[PDB]
Amino acid sequence: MAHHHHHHVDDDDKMGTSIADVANDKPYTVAVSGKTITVESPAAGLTIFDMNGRRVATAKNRMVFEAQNGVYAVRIATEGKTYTEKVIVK
Repeated sequence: MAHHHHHHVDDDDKMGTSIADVANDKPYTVAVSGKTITVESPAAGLTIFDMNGRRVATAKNRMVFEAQNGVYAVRIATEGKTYTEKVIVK
């Protein structure tokens, strides 16, 4: 097809993502779906904290928990820099 040319992206340094072209090299992956909290991070200690910051759930690498309304705080600790995200479900 010489009429159109597509630019497919490969591994090793993203060439273009639909989520901030200057913020896709993150060593983790956060995803929320309604009342489901999914966090994937190859080799990393995950620990979810409820509104009161109390340990409500704990897992490693991949995690999946059905939480209800309320603010949360998922701490993704990776070898190098410990990140701290929050899940706000309304």
